[PDB]
Amino acid sequence: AKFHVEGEVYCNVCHSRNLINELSERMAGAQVQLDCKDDSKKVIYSIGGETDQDGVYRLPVVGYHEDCEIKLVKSSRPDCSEIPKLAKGTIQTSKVDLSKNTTITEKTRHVKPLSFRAKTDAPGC
Ligand SMILES: [Zn+2]
Repeated sequence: AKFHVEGEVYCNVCHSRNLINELSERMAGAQVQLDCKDDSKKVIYSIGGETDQDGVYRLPVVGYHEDCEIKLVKSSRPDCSEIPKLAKGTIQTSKVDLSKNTTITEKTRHVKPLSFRAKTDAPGC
């Protein structure tokens, strides 16, 4: 089986907040990584890629997998490189479904967007 995992990366220009909104800017050149544990409780399948002009990455995956998620690794904007931890204390990752065990036929799986965060608050934040 082949898949592509597709998602977006932005710069959140509101350092005071942790979200993607109308002030958010699509980021080219960001680096992301797919990691799947495949129920072995350690990462055993991993794939990296970069976002394009629209801030979209598209990772080609071979095989079905479980316990998969996408994390930000590197920013291409030194002014926008925080990875905001959630109030829970954990880093946010985008989950993806690459399970054989469903009736989903699409070969592209889309994921929720991620953002790096600026150090300042833009006007209107
Ligand atoms: Zn599992």
